[PDB]
Amino acid sequence: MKELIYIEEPKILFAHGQKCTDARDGLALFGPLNNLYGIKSGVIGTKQGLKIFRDYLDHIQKPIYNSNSITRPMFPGFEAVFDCKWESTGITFKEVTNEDIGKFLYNSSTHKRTYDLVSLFIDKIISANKNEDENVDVWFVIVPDEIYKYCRAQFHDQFKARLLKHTIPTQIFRESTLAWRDFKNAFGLPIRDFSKIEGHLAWTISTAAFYKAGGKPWKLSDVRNGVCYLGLVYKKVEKSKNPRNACCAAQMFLDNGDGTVFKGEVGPWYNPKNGQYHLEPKEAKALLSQSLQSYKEQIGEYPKEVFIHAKTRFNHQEWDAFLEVTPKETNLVGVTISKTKPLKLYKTEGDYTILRGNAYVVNERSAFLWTVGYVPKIQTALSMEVPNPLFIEINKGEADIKQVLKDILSLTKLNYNACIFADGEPVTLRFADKIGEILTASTDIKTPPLAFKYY
Amino acid sequence: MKELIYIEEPKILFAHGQKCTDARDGLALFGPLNNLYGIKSGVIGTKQGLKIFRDYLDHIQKPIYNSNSITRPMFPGFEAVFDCKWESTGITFKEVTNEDIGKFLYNSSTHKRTYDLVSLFIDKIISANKNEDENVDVWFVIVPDEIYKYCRAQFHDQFKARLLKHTIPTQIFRESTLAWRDFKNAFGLPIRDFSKIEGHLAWTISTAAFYKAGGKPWKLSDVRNGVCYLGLVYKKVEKSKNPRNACCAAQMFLDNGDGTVFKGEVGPWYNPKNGQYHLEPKEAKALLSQSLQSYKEQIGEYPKEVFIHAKTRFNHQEWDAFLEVTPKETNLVGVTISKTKPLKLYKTEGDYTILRGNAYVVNERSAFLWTVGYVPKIQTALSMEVPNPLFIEINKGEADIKQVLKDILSLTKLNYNACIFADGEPVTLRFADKIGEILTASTDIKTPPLAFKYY
Amino acid sequence: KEEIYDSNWLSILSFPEELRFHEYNWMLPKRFDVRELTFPAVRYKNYLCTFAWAYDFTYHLPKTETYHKSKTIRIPTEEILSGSYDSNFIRNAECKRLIVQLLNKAFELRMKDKEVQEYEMSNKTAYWLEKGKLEKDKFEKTMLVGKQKDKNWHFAISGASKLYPFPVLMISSHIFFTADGKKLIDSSSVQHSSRRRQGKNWWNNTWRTKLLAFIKYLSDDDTSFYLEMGSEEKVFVSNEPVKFKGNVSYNI
Amino acid sequence: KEEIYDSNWLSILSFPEELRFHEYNWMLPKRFDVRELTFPAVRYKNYLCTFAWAYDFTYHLPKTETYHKSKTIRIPTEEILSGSYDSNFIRNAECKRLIVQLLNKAFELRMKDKEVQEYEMSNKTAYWLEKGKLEKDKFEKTMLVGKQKDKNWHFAISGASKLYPFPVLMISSHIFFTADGKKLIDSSSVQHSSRRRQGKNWWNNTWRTKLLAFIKYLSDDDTSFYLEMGSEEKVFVSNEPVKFKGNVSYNI
RNA sequence: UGACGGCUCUAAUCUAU
DNA sequence: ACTAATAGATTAGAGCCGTC
RNA sequence: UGACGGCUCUAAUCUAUU
DNA sequence: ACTAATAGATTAGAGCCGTC
Repeated sequence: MKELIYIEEPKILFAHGQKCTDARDGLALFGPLNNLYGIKSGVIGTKQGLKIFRDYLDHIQKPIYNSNSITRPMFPGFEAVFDCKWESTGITFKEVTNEDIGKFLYNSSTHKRTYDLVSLFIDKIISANKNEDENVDVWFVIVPDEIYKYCRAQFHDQFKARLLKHTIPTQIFRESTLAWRDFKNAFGLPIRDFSKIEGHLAWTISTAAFYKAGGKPWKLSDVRNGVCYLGLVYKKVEKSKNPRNACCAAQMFLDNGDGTVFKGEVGPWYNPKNGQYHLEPKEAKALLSQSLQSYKEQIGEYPKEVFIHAKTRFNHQEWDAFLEVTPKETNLVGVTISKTKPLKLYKTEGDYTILRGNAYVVNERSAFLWTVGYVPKIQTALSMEVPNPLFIEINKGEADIKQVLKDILSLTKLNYNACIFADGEPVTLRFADKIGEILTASTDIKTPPLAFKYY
Repeated sequence: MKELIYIEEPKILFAHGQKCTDARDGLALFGPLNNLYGIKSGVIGTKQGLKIFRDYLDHIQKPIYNSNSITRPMFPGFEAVFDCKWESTGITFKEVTNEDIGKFLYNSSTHKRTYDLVSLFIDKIISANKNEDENVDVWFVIVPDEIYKYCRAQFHDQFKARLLKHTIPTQIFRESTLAWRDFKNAFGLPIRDFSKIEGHLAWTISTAAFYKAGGKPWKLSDVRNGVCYLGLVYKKVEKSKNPRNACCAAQMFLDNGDGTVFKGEVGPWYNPKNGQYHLEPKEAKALLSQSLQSYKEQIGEYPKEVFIHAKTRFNHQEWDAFLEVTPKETNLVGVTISKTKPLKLYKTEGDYTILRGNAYVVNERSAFLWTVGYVPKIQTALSMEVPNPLFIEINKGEADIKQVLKDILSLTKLNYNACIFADGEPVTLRFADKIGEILTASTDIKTPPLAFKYY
Repeated sequence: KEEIYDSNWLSILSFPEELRFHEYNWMLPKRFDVRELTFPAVRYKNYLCTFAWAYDFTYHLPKTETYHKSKTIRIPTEEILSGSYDSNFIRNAECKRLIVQLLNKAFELRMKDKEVQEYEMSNKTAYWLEKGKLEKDKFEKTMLVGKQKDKNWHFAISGASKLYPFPVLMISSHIFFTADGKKLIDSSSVQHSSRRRQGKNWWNNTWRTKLLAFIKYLSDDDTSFYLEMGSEEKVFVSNEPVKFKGNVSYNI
Repeated sequence: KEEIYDSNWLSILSFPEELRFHEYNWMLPKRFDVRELTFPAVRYKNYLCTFAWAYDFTYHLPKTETYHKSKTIRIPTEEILSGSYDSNFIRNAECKRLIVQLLNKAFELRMKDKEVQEYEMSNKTAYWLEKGKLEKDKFEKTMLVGKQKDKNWHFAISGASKLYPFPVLMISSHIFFTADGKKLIDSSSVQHSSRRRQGKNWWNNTWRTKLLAFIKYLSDDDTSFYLEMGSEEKVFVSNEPVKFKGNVSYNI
């Protein structure tokens, strides 16, 4: 009998001053906000690394019409939807033979072989970036199946961590992913078969690769001015360094004139040493005193109200430290996000589960919201089975729970890394997780870059 | 009665392999060797300084008529010539105020004030490179006239040395260079009057702005197979530290199966303390081996011939070191380029001076060569006054001197900083000069980017 | 466009009378265990909390017959329902924590009373059924146990008590498997692997109906059911979930 | 085709029989100077490199009358152009260095003997003619000294012996300015500025003819000019430049 | 530093007392 | 011991200019 | 690491009661 | 003092599948 308040879909803004609700269908008709001319890509891998990449990419410029769907049965060509030309021409290739990578494949020590695998990969990248007159835009690393099947800490985390000092955006693929037809499961069809979803599969590669190189594919439209979105995740470090050490990541959603700035403040804070996910007052002020200045040097003022996010609820110890370094016109407020309330909702008719966006409010402080479900714009469920509703409650300070719930929705819509209709969590935490994931792989990073293209 | 041998101008390649001895004309008729779509250009400078750049980026766009095509060729335009797009679209700006510049300009201590001004530009350029979602191919620095008029070490040398650690191509423009019409001498016409020459002044800037960001305009076709060339300059650093220190720099000019860009193995050796410009055997092995080693990664075998171009005369204590780190089938040669030989030929008939490509052979070891003056191909005088011939003497090693003079013309062919008919000093020496000066501005360089666009 | 909206929660439409604290001074040693007891009770300081009488625990603890009702502390549950308790002897958060301890403890005791066999998960206990208590392997025309490939699947529930929104029983439904009914497959990977394989062939309506079917068989009356934490007082929980109001239906 | 070329080099046709060394051992003064000597002689160690005899310098050096011809180490001039002579006393490279040293001293002596005013410099010393020495400063119907605005420019030449290709007089030409031809200006920057002012209207034909005219004035005979390296011995240097036969030509 | 000539003006080094 | 020795011969700096 | 779900399985912390 | 305590109530890893 308890009513559920429906939150209208967060509204994203496109180029030409044009405005569409969905992103990937909006990106099908209309294009990016910024024009990037071409993309001077680079490819590093084995001899077959090119052939899988050249055949795939040279197949990806044409319109690959996705088949047997109403959700997203199309892809209207790369350059047509992006107004940027980038193809097999301009592919700068560095060769990693099979022998040298093979000699690093059969090592027993996993720690050194993971570090050696990335060392040979990036040393070609670093040398090519510096000691080559031809300018690359972003690299596309290709590794074969046996590499991570045998050697794999995490190779992906180690790879991105070591390149942050040189600020060279990259991307990692595999023969299983691109040439899904090449490797075939001998006792059936290919394991990762995605032919039915192949058309909009290419949407994801075509989107992030755009973002890694000056890409501004879509922009938020419902962001109010003067509000700061500070997503604060708590990531742990365990391997080769002390387990009871917690770090932090910080995002931004400021608006300068027109335009949403989405640079991720890193300034990693290894101060928590007790294994608890809380910030000492010494560096607690360091969050805002660095973040607020970034607002000041970008806007020329201080925000009138800041929405700070966290996967873990705060305590009174932090809030006194947070507000004491803020003036009397920038009321702090602490929103905590929790994907741990396994509530489940059902409906009488239809094999379909519940639609997306219908939110239930518990009281003036707490509410439930469904980021995923039976999205109607695609006529199919975003999450096929019953999902977990997000439990968004306001912890410290005061704010209107109606708009906070809307703003959380106003964060899930964009995901430059994933060409999806809607994400299951606000990106001020999702991209916060990736920053913490990568910044923790290497331990000699100082003043790391803030742009998301490097992750 | 002394006979003057003549060597014809060396051939150069262009798009699809064109036969055009001239570079500017060759680029006008035929595009560069590779296409690069558009160039994403960022700008840093004074607020008003941007406006004069916004004036210039369209002046380049339209064709500019220099003079008679025989005298100075016409400029078709960046899109027409380079097959690349370069305009106000995509320009990224970073405001620099004037009040801080003035308060730095009003200090009697030049050393720290010069350090302060470049730092003012640097903190803008560094942060914009890392913490920004926009891909920038090359940045352009616009410096107010009052800076170098009253407060200049040297600003340009200090600027590139520090930016070198982060690998961003930068170009420096002065208000005087661009706003020549605006700035005017009150007692006459503008001091910077180049309206008659304005046609080509755009070209050299455009060619520079091409090579700064992935530029591969032309490649000499006369490069002998399986050979390499080394330049050498002995720069000096008097910037405090020890009372004297002689530096060094070098580049390779190897060849591949089809075309070969050239980079500079600098790896500076500040060891010389006595002030005599000579290389100790300890470092000489490192230079040649590294140049010899770097050839291996490109072709797989040692180069059949390596040429050591240098402004000074090799001492016998040094040339032993080079040979002993060299295989027994790749004979070394040592040539010296001297401008301190006061010889000047004249023509009894005709008011104009001698032409290019004519050499006087004093003996099989040493010869004279002219690279500057009134060329009959464009029937204009590069030097209005009488030229000074290049002195080439094979100080060490032995090879046919006709080949060296024939090859040394090919080095004179290209100077990517200024697209002219032919450089008056071989490319391996002038490019050695700047790379030496840039790295001597600061003594805190560990590994310098090996390419040229960063200088 | 509007939608009737049922959930996976389970409201507590009647809460027991009051919290009874036992002054069990020196009656119990430190080495004592209470998880074996058929009634939900945990120790706090020198006290024991429950909703039943002292002699209710004497069947398994004959020594405890000397306890007198004059040493009992009574705290009303509906006082904690509003979250209005404020005392230095025990905090409201401790009071709410104490209740959810009892309700979680009470649920399994009734669960082990019912002829539904259990399973040990990572952090909680599920309850799966077996062929033998069913008609035509179905309940209320809903397939409650099925046979797939060479194995058979079993519906299961995992309920926990929460107090923040309101007194409610919060169930979690998930599938478990056996080789021939009597014995399950003792490999976690394969048991999970088959779960996704059979789980991905299901939909929203069938997931809801099986969950509701298990409660209906678990229900003791048509309107609701009573959890028999004790033989005298009980926690009554509706057999129908906490319904909601969905004011938006599907659009085409 | 056929392009004749005239350089800025003057070959020497002839050299004397030998160069004379004077051993002033334990008999030269400690404050001995050789600059004031009217003949080109350079003193080093005990030897005195020159071409004149001992009695030639006795005019101001009566103490050199004790010198006797035995210690006159005469080195033939035939060895220099081939470098055959190799001695521990004087190295072969030193004979070339000694010869070029004394010739430049002989060169500056002859300019002082001529009525030509000097312009001293850090490395070299050009020689320029003052107006009114010859009519309208036009030698061989060729402009030599002119008056531009209030500034007057005088042709000047700097020469130094160079032997590496062959023994040749290797001369350079540059312009010098004054106020009225008698007072040098101390403004070197203006001197440079005026030099660039004068150079903005010159080309090859006026560059060579002006240099060619200047050496013609310095000629002692029709086809050469000597140097007073000795009271009876001289070096004859062609007043015409060495001709270059460039058989590759292009139109003017 | 737009760039590349040409000079100017300093300075130091090595080769011999 | 080198003290500077006065020149040849090399080399680099930093100025300034032009632009047939 | 294409990317998103979904559970399953482990691990830890603060709160009191021992 | 801390001792491991047994369920809370929070927390992150991490592997595993389906599916877009």
